[PDB]
Amino acid sequence: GPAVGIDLGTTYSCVGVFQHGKVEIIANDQGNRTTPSYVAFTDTERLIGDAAKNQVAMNPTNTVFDAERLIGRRFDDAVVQSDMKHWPFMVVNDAGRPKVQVEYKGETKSFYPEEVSSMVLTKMKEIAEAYLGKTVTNAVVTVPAYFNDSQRQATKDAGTIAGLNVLRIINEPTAAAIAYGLDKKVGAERNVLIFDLGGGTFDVSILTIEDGIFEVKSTAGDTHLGGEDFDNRMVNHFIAEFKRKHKKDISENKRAVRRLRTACERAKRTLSSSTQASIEIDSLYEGIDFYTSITRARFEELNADLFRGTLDPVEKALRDAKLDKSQIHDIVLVGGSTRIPKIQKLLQDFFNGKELNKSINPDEAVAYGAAVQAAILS
Ligand SMILES: Nc1ncnc2c1ncn2[C@@H]1O[C@H](COP(=O)(O)OP(=O)(O)OP(=O)(O)O)[C@@H](O)[C@H]1O
Ligand SMILES: [Cl-]
Ligand SMILES: [Cl-]
Ligand SMILES: [K+]
Ligand SMILES: [K+]
Ligand SMILES: [K+]
Ligand SMILES: [Mg+2]
Repeated sequence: GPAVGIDLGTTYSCVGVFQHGKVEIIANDQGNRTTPSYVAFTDTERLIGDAAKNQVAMNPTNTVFDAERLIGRRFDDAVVQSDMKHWPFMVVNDAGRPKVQVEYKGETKSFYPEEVSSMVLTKMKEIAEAYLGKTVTNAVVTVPAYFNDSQRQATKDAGTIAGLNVLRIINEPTAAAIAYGLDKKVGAERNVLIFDLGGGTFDVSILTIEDGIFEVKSTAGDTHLGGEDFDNRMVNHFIAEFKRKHKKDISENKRAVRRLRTACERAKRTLSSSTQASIEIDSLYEGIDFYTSITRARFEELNADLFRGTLDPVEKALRDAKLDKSQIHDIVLVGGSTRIPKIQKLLQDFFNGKELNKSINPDEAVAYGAAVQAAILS
């Protein structure tokens, strides 16, 4: 093609291409190495990625996200029914299949999850093509290891709809392991633990690898734990702060909250590299600006319980895999949230000082491995 590797995440998607013995994680039009898995519909246009997320605060009802939580599932599924209660967009039942319903150009329209995901994939495909200056057709698309046949089929379909020839659908943890060359033959079997804390989900997977063959020994985690929850803790903290300083509660102003959240998410990223971050919002509420700051220590305390809780699934995964900590040959960090220093400390401490594989940007590791595999299969 060359063939590309695409990591379709619940919050962000990433595309990479292997060329000249090296993987290139491709930046988008805005120079971002990952793209929001968002799609929006307006009176005049369909927006995807950065353009869609950049307007979610003003168009919550027609801005779709979390299609990954619906893909391949039935409308009557317990989790689907539960998730619906939290989404600002409508999810309808079409013969037992869930579809997101939105307004586009003044008319009501509905899309299957795979159609929404195909839109995101199309964006990733175009991002790769702009970089390569060539048409991209072949691709390896990844999915959470626990995905069933239906979810895998629907994901492949999303690719096909986008004009991609899906060479293979592979597990995210396996892609991560491949990124670090853990698939190479070294004689005996090796146990690898993948600690994946993304934007909306937490996945711990223990893989056993031998002769280039992967076996998913166990999986654990929380489908509703991720970076967004950390942003939430910060949002609540600042709503309280604004209330103290201005005797005004911004909680019911959906837009103000979303704008504060965006500022929090950015502040959070800064706290992974610096011990303090500044938040400066204009016209947050009733023309009142919100200029303040937060320390790394403060950020850690606001999320202490959530951070510490990530170790429970690690213990469970080990137990289910019938392995002691000492039997894990490698620990691979995946997901943007694993860039948080406190998370790395907790995991490393749990593993008695064992070093973590974190040289590859965690939020790019899956796409990196998928790109390598795509090359191999091409
Ligand atoms: N430097 C950073 N420090 C802390 N968090 C970060 C950093 N960079 C990105 N993140 C967070 O990582 C999350 C995105 O991670 P990633 O791109 O792995 O998500 P994803 O694959 O869509 O998630 P999931 O697999 O849970 O669906 C967001 O919550 C983002 O705020
Ligand atoms: Cl773009
Ligand atoms: Cl600690
Ligand atoms: K992703
Ligand atoms: K994840
Ligand atoms: K997941
Ligand atoms: Mg992910």
